[PDB]
Amino acid sequence: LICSISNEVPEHPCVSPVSNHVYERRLIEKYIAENGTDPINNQPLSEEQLIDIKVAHPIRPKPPSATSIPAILKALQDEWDAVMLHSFTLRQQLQTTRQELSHALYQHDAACRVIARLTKEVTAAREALATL
Amino acid sequence: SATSIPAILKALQDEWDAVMLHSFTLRQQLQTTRQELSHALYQHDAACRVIARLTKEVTAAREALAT
Amino acid sequence: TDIMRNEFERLAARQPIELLSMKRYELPAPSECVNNSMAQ
Amino acid sequence: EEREIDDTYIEDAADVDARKQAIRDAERVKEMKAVQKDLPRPSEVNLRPLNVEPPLTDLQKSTMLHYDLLHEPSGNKKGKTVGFGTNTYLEHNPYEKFSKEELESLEKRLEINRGH
Repeated sequence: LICSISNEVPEHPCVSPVSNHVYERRLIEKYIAENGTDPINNQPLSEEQLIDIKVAHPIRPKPPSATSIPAILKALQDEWDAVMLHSFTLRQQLQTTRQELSHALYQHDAACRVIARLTKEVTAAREALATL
Repeated sequence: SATSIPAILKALQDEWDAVMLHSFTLRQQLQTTRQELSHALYQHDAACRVIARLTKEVTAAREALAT
Repeated sequence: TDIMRNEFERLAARQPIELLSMKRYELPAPSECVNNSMAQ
Repeated sequence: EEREIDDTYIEDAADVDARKQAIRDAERVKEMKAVQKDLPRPSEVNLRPLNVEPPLTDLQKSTMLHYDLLHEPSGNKKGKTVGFGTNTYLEHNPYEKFSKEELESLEKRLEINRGH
């Protein structure tokens, strides 16, 4: 759609066969006549090496759409590759919650033995003192 | 396998149908493990308030035993 | 000059029958469905 | 002769008071993320420590009546330091129990999806 040298919409696109990029024929021709090189990569290129854009041959194409079978298959990659990252958000957050639950239930199991002894000791002090 | 191709259509349907539920079941379990974790944190902090009153009843007892 | 792909493709075109897809997600029913719900 | 210093100090003092209230509001509420149920508290009892945390949950949340608002920071710090003293081998017993816990409910997930 654009020419990489000028930045205009090229009215005669010709693609080079050393640095794959669509140049405008009239612009690239002058670049070759200046010095036999490709403007981007600075690799050697002649005018015969450059090739105009063409209809493929005899197989008829249709424009790139959502229906087209290959475009639909690359779509289903996007679906699954995104959903695979959705699983990491829940696998990583699960490893924090279960790690905080493990330390929480351990602090609960370490503390409730001290609640059981104070309920013993404060009632034993009331059982001892009241009898005297 | 040699497997019929019209059947391979329904396999890919079932496998996406399965992965959609294998992703769903793994997320509601994460929400309820965090939810049941939050119920433990309330009991953890509620218990250490109940120990403060039990320590007072022990402190009141140690004063009466001395007298 | 292709693998298994060509056998089922030529059979599908000759027979004039497309392989059936997952006709499930659209219909469903209120009141196994705990999974089907979590899928949705 | 102070000028815009008392206003800066009053903003600094008002900033300090907001830092004390937000932190001491609640540990669970301030960190990260229930319906009122007196019948669930009545059904769970039908044991005393479970009833204490139930009334504690109903108080903080405020068919739901509020009342409890008198039960402070220094007594909790000494309570936390004392329980820490009472609590390699302890790290492995917590990792094994976490794997065991990792190893009715279906209706809640379906309704969670109906919301989604």
